Amino acid sequence: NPQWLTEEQIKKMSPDEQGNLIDTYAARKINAASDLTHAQLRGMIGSTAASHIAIVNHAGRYAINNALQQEALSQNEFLSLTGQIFSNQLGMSLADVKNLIQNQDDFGIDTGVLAQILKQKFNQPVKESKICDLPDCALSKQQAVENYIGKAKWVIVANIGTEVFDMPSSTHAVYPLTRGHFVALRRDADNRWWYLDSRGKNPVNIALAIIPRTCTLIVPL
Amino acid sequence: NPQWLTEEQIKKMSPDEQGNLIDTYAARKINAASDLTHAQLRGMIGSTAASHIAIVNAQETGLGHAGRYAINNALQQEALSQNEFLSLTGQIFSNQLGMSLADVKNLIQNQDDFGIDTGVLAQILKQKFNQPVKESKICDLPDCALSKQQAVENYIGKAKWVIVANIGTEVFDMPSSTHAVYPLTRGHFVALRRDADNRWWYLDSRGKNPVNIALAIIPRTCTLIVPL
Amino acid sequence: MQIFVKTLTGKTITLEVEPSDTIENVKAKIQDKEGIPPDQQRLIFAGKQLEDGRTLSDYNIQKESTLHLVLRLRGGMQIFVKTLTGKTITLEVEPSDTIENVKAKIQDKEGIPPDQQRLIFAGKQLEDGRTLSDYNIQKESTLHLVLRLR
Repeated sequence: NPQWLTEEQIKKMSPDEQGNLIDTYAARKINAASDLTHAQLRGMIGSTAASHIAIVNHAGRYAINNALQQEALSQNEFLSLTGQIFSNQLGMSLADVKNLIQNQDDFGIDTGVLAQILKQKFNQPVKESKICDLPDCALSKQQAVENYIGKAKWVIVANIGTEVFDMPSSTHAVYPLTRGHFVALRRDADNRWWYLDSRGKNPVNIALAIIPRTCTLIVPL
Repeated sequence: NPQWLTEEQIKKMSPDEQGNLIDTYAARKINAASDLTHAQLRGMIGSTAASHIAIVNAQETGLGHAGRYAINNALQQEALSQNEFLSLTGQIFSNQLGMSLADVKNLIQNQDDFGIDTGVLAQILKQKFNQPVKESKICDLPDCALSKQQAVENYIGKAKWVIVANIGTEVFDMPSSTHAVYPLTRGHFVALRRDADNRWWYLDSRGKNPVNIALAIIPRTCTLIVPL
Repeated sequence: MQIFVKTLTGKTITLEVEPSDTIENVKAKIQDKEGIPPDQQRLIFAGKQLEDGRTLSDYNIQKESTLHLVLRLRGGMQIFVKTLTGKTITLEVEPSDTIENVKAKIQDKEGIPPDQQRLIFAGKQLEDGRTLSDYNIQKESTLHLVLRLR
């Protein structure tokens, strides 16, 4: 059905129509690609000009730095603050905390950890919600996400779920939103949002409605 | 041994064949689930377009008020508020069981010891809603042995709801249209509501969603309350 | 000595008892006859609720006395799950639930896949194939949820 959709047709669609394409066809199969090609997704890109916004370049720490557009949080800081949280709040023997953290094959992907680091270190409280749980998301995904974000200049997106989503890329390859992955978006002076994936090469300008509706949105207050 | 029964095989069974699986295998062990898996039980689910039917009352933390939730779920409205429910229960204990007003007060405020039965529910439905009811265990219905589905349909007749009480020691695994199993626990009330397509929807206040099942899926030892 | 036990539905049964029988043994006789467990029974005599450790003679119950039975249907058990965002989740469970089914219940409420959940209680990570009872998790216990990926 979507195989006959052209890049030009998609470029002419509204944000909500483009988001319906993401939420319906952008998920990969188990051993096959999604139902949207690189060129079709390229139709969801707004401006193709070069921004003052950059990918700063463990996905959670990269998302914080990209959201703030600086090397705010080193990796050693991220790991030590995580340890403080785990031992104080989980009642673990601190030795067990050590087993959970250093198990490199079992690294953490927890939005509560990010929120506590953001408040403790940057005195930046946040709120979060899955996009699909936002009020009147069904009337318009773009409007509900805009209303939730308000005047904030950055957001962080987390894919807590079982699906892998292909997403627009401003370069040659597709950099999908993988399971448990964190990314960031940064707002510029013209009210355009730029998607910052630490595994990609360049920022890409997309409508807020392109974010998959099951993802969790983290927003500074 | 049911371990080799597939979801597809179970879906191809008739209502009575599926109900025989419930009455033979759905009871949980003391410290383990029943002999039917979530995927096997999913084979008993009919429609999943549950949009005209709702769980009006979910179970609140700490409160043995399932008798009230079952009434509201059966009638699909906030028919009985919490204070109306507690006040009418208190009247029954004082007027019919001769309990003093001080002891009625302790019965109402003692949340951990509170609980009522099908006789209390029948009295509430008659006094407040002028709705008389009848009740019977499914296994006591006549000719239940010739067909459980037909016996339950015949008893229910034209009614659009039934209330089910699981009196006994057993916990029954039941079909669920979501990721987890929501069993019918011991000493509990649930309801079922009939829609305009003649489909029945199982409503547990301790569950997540309505689920469309055959009447023959209700465990046969449960007591059925039916409006006249 | 015969006594009678009457419900609000009108059903009446007869029991053979001694004045020395405990309320507890009377409930067990009712269970033997009717299948109703003691925790689902409330017995009333002369407007008073009877307690398990006393005897029929403590309440002056005599031959041909009538006791009132009102069943107590309040099944169900609840536990709490706390996340690192400060959110507390309430779950409907059975003592026999596996940790696996508890993670499915969290998925139904929050959308979090089970393979991304780690549950902790009494400072320890819980394994999927053990039950709440195995871990001595009682009603209104609190577990901690932490999210991790393969």
